[PDB]
Amino acid sequence: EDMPPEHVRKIIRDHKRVYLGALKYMPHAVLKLLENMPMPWEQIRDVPVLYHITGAISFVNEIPWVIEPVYISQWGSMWIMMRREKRDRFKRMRFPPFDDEEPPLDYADNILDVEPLEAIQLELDPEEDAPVLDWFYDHQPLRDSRKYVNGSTYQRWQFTLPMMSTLYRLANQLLTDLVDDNYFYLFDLKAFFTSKALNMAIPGGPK
Amino acid sequence: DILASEDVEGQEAATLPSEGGVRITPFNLQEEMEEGHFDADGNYFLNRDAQIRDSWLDNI
Amino acid sequence: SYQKLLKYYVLNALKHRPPKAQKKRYLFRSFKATKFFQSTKLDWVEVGLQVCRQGYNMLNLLIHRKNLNYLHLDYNFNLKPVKTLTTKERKKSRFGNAFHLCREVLRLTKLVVDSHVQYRLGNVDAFQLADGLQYIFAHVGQLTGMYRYKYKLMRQIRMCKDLKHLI
Amino acid sequence: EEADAIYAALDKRMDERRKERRE
Repeated sequence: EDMPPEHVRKIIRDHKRVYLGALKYMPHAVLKLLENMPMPWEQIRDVPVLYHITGAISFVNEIPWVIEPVYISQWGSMWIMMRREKRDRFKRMRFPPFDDEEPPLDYADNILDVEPLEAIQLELDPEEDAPVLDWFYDHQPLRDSRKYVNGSTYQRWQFTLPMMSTLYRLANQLLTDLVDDNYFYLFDLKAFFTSKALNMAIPGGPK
Repeated sequence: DILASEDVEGQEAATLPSEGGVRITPFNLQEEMEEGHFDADGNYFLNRDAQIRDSWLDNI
Repeated sequence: SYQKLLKYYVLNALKHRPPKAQKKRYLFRSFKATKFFQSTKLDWVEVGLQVCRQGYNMLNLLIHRKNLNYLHLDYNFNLKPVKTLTTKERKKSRFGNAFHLCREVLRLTKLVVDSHVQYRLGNVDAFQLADGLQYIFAHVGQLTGMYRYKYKLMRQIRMCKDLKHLI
Repeated sequence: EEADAIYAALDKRMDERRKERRE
């Protein structure tokens, strides 16, 4: 089973055939770090970590599973909120802030007891958004509910119809108002393959 | 045919590498004979064995 | 930009082939049976700092394996010589392009992690953090010198330029 | 000596995914 964070914190803080072979998988750790970056509506995110006995390498060991209509609805909410924020309010951040000769900052002394700021959240009026009000900004929403998600592995989902109506209403910016495939006429994959094979160019299509 | 180090008539010392940020050429043809070689007519040929090609090393 | 994005989508749709059947693959399940690895639960920013300092330590070990004393790697991943080189020292400084490629990948990772470290200290707003993360993945080619090390990477930048325009 | 044997066993387990097909 697991282990408390203070041990691995001491391991990384205080620190060769067994040590040299563990550094082979470093870009794999880079990939596992970068695919689990927290969303703009989250403040913190806890992840499991595999680590060597001497602190050689650290992985994130988790696949970022989301529910797709919830994900599109959350990004549409962020889209509306960021449009509102730019029409209301701008200082872009100064890149790389930490200088070349100083080491990266210690987590245990500077972030560990400092409470974070507020995230980016929409208001979610409690009358119309009532099916989605209790779970719309969690990390993995509805994970511990047996009625919607099959279990802790968080693989399958099924919702009710007012929930789908609300998530379709909130995501109206990232979606199209199309109804039928009378659109994309001579502008779909097979017409593009035909223009590829005949070496001609559709107006608006690729070359 | 190839030119030796005796057919140069007046090589000198290699005192300072740089001053003021400007690199100083060491006035001798030692490093050019290390990198390539000369013919009898004074043309220069360069060796071309740089397999790894080390894209940071070429322009430091 | 529309025509180029649609061109890359047509190429990905045309070159699609089903993957080969195989035995199912699990790396960390093999790592867990090894007693040399342990498991814990941490915060994302803490492990994001541990990953970049471990990458700095790995590149520093790869520098000091070949007994090199005249090179210096910054904490923000910049490699500079301390003096003017000689003939043999340039022959002893012949690393592959994979070294500088992993160096620039760790540089990109340290930019992405420290953008969050600056946020959780209360310095910038999340409204400004969302701009800052958007500038990095759009301007990898301007913030890093990673385009010099792989030329096919020129495909990856312009697509991120094209999505820069539309949005 | 044991640690290199452990990493070689893990590498042989990684190569076991395609062992009868590749050779």
